[PDB]
Amino acid sequence: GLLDGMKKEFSQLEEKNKDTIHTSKSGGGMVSVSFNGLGELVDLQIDDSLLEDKEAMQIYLMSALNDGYKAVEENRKNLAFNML
Amino acid sequence: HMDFSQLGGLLDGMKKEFSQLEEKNKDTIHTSKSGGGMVSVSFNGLGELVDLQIDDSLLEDKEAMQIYLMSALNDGYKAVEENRKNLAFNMLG
Amino acid sequence: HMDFSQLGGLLDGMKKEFSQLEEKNKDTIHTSKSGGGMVSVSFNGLGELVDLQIDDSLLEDKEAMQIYLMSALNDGYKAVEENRKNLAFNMLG
Amino acid sequence: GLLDGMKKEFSQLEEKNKDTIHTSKSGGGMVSVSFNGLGELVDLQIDDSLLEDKEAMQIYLMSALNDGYKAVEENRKNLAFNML
Repeated sequence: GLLDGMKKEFSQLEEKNKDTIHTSKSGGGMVSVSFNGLGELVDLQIDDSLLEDKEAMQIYLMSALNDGYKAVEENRKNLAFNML
Repeated sequence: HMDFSQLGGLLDGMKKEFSQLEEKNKDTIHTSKSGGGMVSVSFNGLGELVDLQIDDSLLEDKEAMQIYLMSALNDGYKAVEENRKNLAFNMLG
Repeated sequence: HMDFSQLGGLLDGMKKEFSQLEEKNKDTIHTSKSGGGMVSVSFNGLGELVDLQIDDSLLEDKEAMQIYLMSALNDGYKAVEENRKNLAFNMLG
Repeated sequence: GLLDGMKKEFSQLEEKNKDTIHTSKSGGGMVSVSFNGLGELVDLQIDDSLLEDKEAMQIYLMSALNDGYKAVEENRKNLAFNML
């Protein structure tokens, strides 16, 4: 009943989640990514300057993406911790 | 509608609540008497026996003393376990 | 039919299982490709991005590069989150 | 479903519990108490010698009773830990 009732409440935190957008940057702002509350990647932008250095570009891309996903996950976990 | 991260968060939250409740239980005293008050037992809310007092008069009748000890102790154990069942259902509720 | 001590034991057991599963998840690699294989992304089972490889040809067309990155990344995120939902339901099951 | 299914299984560990008896001793065996698997106190025995020293008697009684209850509780918790 507990877990099922919580499952029912997690669905309420969906129409909220789906609209909420969080942006993470890296490489001095040369990479920007945005995730919605559902964890969907809804924006990705790379400064042309980074095309000159693929290896750095890939590192900054991973940094920004992991920060954004970390935020989605922390939100999932923290809302669950509080609910019960 | 739940993913593994949410489940881990719920488990952590439940364990936090559980520990907070156990500390409160440990601080709660329940006293049971028998033998016209000649036996008194006290338990904490974990079910640990924390005090036990027997009237000197009962030292003259060990048979009665044992019966009254068992009566008070069982009343106390039943009471604490009923509280502990209630708390499990109510925490989940 | 459950008392507070049993609930605490269950919570502890579930947290042990949860941690064991998370360690296994962290060791599992999922790879998604897009752009005819010109983009490859790898996630672990926690959803951390652990590798990212882009063909040098895409450096000539950032518009395409971004589209193919987003496609592969979203495919990977969806896959890991589906696994993580499944695991929550199945652990409980 | 999990908690409810476990609740259903805890009831199976009742007809087993109710019959199983565990004995705890203290005061060099001058106190003996027995609990069943349900946590009911089903036996208590005090050596006549202890009637000569009520304070020691009460201490040994508490020692034996707490050891026996500890055993009941550890059993409850350990069977729950393993089940899920």
